[PDB]
Amino acid sequence: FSLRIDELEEMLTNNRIWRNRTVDIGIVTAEDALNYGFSGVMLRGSGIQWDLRK
Amino acid sequence: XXXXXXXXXXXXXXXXXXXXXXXXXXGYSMFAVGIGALLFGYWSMMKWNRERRRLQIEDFEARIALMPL
Repeated sequence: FSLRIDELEEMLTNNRIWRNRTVDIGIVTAEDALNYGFSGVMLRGSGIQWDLRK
Repeated sequence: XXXXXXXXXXXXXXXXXXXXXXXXXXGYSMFAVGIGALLFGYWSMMKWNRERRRLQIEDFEARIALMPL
């Protein structure tokens, strides 16, 4: 599986297409993002270093 | 004796490692081939255009040579 997951990165992440499109869409990281409460990802994905796992 | 599920270690699969690595082209090397193909490209193309001139004058000569037409 270790090689299989990194095959997606060589296909999607390094490409110009994703770095042109998905970059700068719905940038929400402020106290307002905390005022919506997404819990998993979003806040975890960007900003606050918080998780229930730890 | 009671038998259940057994554990296996050996190498532990090796989790989280960058498999992505740069191959073939480096940067400066591909530009030498790129401009090199261009320099070979224009030089070989214009030689046929000079060879076309041998035909070009000779083809239009047929109209000048033929006046009973």
